[PDB]
Amino acid sequence: FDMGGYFIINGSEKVLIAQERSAGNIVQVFKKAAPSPISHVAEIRSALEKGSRFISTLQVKLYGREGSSARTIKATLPYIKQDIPIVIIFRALGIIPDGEILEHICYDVNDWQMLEMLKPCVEDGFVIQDRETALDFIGRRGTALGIKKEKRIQYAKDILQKEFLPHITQLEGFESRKAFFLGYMINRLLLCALDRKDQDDRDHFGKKRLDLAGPLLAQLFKTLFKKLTKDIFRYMQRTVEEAHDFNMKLAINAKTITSGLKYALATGNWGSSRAGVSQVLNRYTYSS
Amino acid sequence: DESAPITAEDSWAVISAFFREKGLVSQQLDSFNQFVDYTLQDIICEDSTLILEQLAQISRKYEISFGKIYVT
Amino acid sequence: LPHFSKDDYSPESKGFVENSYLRGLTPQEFFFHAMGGREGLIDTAVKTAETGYIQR
Amino acid sequence: FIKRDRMRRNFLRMREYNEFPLRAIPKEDLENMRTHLLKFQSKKKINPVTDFHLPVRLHRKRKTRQLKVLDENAKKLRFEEFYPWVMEDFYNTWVGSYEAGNSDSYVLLSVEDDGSFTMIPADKVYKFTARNKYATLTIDEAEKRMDK
Amino acid sequence: LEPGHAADQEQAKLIRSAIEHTTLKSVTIASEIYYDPDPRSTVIPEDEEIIQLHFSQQSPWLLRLELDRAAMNDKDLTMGQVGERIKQTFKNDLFVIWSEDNDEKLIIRCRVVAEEDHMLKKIENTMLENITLRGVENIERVVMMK
Amino acid sequence: DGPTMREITETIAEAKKKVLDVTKEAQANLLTAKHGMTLRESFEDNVVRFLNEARD
Amino acid sequence: DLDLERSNRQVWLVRLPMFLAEKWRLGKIRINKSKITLLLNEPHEYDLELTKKVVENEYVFTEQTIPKKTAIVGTVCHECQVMPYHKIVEQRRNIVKLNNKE
Amino acid sequence: EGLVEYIDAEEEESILIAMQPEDLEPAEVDPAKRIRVSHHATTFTHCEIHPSMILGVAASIIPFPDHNQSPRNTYQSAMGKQAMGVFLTN
Amino acid sequence: SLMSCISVGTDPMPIITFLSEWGMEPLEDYVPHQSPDATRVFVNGVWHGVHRNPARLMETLRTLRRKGDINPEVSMIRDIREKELKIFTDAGRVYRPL
Amino acid sequence: TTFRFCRDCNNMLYPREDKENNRLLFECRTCSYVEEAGSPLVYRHELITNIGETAGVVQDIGSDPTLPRSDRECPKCHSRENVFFQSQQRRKDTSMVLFFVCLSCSHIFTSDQKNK
Ligand SMILES: [Zn+2]
Ligand SMILES: [Zn+2]
Repeated sequence: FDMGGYFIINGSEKVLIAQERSAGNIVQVFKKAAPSPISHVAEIRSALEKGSRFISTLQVKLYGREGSSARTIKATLPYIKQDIPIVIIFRALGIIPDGEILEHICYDVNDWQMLEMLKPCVEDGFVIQDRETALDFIGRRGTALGIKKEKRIQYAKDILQKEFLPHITQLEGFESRKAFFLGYMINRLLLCALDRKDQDDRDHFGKKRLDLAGPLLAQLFKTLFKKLTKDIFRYMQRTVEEAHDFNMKLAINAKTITSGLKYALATGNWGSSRAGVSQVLNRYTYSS
Repeated sequence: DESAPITAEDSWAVISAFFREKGLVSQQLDSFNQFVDYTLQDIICEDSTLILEQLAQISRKYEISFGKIYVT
Repeated sequence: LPHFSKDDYSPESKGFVENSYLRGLTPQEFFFHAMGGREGLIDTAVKTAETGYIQR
Repeated sequence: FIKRDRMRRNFLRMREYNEFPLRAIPKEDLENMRTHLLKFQSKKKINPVTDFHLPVRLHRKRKTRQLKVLDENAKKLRFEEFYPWVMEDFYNTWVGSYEAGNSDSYVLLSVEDDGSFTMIPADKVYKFTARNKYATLTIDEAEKRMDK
Repeated sequence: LEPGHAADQEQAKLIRSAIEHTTLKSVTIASEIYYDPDPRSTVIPEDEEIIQLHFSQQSPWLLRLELDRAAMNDKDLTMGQVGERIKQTFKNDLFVIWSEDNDEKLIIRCRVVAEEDHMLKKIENTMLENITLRGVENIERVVMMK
Repeated sequence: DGPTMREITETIAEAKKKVLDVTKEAQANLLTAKHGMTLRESFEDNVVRFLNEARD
Repeated sequence: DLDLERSNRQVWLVRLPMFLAEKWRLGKIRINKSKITLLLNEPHEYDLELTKKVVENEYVFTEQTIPKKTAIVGTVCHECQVMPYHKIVEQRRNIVKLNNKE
Repeated sequence: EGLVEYIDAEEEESILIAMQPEDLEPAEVDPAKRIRVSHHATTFTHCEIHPSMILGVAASIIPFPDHNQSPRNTYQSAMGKQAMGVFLTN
Repeated sequence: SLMSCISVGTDPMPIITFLSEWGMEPLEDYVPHQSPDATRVFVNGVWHGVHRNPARLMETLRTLRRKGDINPEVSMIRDIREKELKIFTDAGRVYRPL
Repeated sequence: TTFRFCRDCNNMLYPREDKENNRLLFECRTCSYVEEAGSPLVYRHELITNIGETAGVVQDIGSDPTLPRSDRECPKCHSRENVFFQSQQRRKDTSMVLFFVCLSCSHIFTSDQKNK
């Protein structure tokens, strides 16, 4: 009758309680009932399926309250300080004309309201009309470690090809696809601003993801493996730099993985980030 | 006949055929087994290659990479 | 619930429990009754947690 | 109204056309030239190269022992060729960019004088954009003009 | 209320109509801007009737708007007293016309002494938000209770 | 008793007919809400009032 | 020294299925006057759809600041797409969904 | 053989589930039984295996929880995790 | 609940490969003026392209989903009003048999 | 409100007043493309919005199993097989007037007896 499904550390039956977190790679929109100039926020936590565990999150903000005019749209970018308008980003993605921008954002020519609310963004997008001036604009706005302009325009382009939207892919040439997806997010933001769709619910259980031993030990074993590789390479550089003999017993250590897995599955912490994950098994009865 | 509609009580049988297959605590066993099967090879293979760059004055290099992991 | 139709404003589908505790309750009513019970417990817990601070 | 637990005894007691051939061009011409595609982004329907006038020109514009990261092949060869080409006269400008995704499966059926066709596998595909129609810009002048 | 004017609904309707905040945007169905260069003559064939009556150097750009008659009823208003309010708001820089209550379509038109459109659009915001037709500030939804 | 159970069934049934009638009049846009609330608020107040009246 | 050879040549672009495309990495097209097919060598016949009738602003060039030898081929004449014993191809398409790892 | 399918909370938004099979699927009373709904809906795509499965492990020990109020089911579900018994034989 | 389980995650590559064989137009070739009534296809939130026939395609994916080819843990939704078709094959989702 | 775009430039056409002939025009400030005006209208705000209530109507709306079924006949084809749903415009002051969608001619006829 022993159901199993637990671990044994130091003679103690430890159980990894299922954790709960939110999902990613889904466009979300929310309202702001505060006196902040932002009325609606279009958040989207982008991350790859396996590896690195990305935390970068894109945000498309809509400025200007209801009733007042000149309601522009500005979306933030990672590693870039101030926010950048959506149309300027469209110029940095290779799309120069504005009719194509309105063709990517709004997919219905009959609707005049969304296109009407696009006007101020088409004005600021009239101020900056070139793709090269847009790449130099994002190069001059955020990340000032490039110093040289010739390396900050190509560096900004590499940001738009790699860090910008980590999902889908990170190769060069996928700017058209990301332009269509960006216009889709703007279509969801403005479409939520026209009171045609309610605020995105976060209590929907389908948008929630649980984590058992699989994901937890994936993060843990991932970080521990990275530390192991880094330490092994440290021993390599010490060996070639100090000019001595090499040994396989001093390069690859086992107490990093043993102490990491044994310590994480032994204590409540999973490294305070996370606590209370591992609990002693309650043997009061069978239903307990 | 064999093509007759089922009843309410009959459904219980189905539930039995469920718990005989899964068990009351099958999610932890399936997730952990999938972790041991695929997650180990994925983590080992996703970032196994590390190289040391050696300089001399002729350039030199060294490399260490991890392959198929083995569990006991 | 995914067991009724869309745009249904009938009282039975909106939370009315026409059955009694003597003859049992239907699932779509026992679920709402569970929601009301959990809401009662949470409300009592918050009222006590604030009642202590007010008392101090 | 009771749980039926005697199911073991119950179950134990109950149980006109025109045909034209295709040919593959010898691989010598494929080793000599690489076939790329052209796509314009100026909305104007016509825009032939004859109306592009002449001369048409398409040209591409101390530390101790340490650590390196790594990288692969095809991605490196595509990364080193980061100079896009341009076609001009001596004025109209067209600057193309890579498409990448439209590689996959693309076969060319070049029609010769006869009814037969010559099939050539497409190497890459590029999107040409008509550049410098209005002729204006500014850089710092626009950075100071956008601060009003 | 006062003991002398108790158990009276009309008096309470006057008090409610004297304190409940009302704005020009409340009564506004929609607004639209027109290019009409000649100050007196109007291209619009309908409004010609208004042109015939309310008339008997200025901006070529026209600002026009339409009100809900039901809003003119629920919140008791007069096209006249409204035009009075705007005239005593912007004073003489903005010429004003307003349609009659008899008109089945409530119309209001206004003009001024770069492009004129942007100026008009500013004035639109001022009209909708910054004009209070009647009632003191921060009073809403006055409920009669016995 | 039996007759009391039938009187309860008819009591609830009459309230169900009332909620169906107010529901049809609300779907036909023939009911104007009072001052201070909207159509949905007045409709929910009428339905909840009828259901609580039948339960009482 | 870029020179346009002709551009008068008319080329048709084709989006082929993966097995036949990787096989091409000869047949006889039968033009039926608005429906055209393809009789490969033993083997299948393939109807090719007129994907895009008008296909302007699209051309084809070849290659033999760093200027290189550039030659112009011909204009794109029609956008096309090859459409497809089909049960064996359907079974192979169901069979490709069986990839596993050790 | 295509006779049973898993459904999460996302797909549940686009399906119509029936409670009892032989009570809501076919098309058409003692006063001791409870009053149920009707079968006016036709586009039933899925059907519930059994409603009693919506409860957890602790609530499953409760006898006739329908006739009992919810907070008592919660209190009993909390007391079921500390009663004396026999957990294993070893 | 007694019959609730947690998904484990599969591979979205065979599905994406299988969609393009029935005429799924890639995203970079999309024109809203030439195909306004095209249904967008979403795989784990990634917009790979659209399709001008979601009925037969959805019927095919459902019939192949019930036969056991596709892992039953994958949950596919077709929002009509939103004109979308979400495909979820990620680990962490809680499902139940019906 | 329903503005046009420039040729080649494809930029929006800002309104330009013609003081010589005293008539409205549409310009592009990037280039020298100015076309005439076919209407004096330029801007329309439209405060009280009533559109969007019947949003999201598709040709395949009759195959939705989640949607209900009614027996009321169509005023056009007289078909008692139809699918009804309320307004799609989500707002507090949105009325609950039903929208009937016939499953034969695809006509959208409402149930409002006051205003039709
Ligand atoms: Zn222009
Ligand atoms: Zn009809």
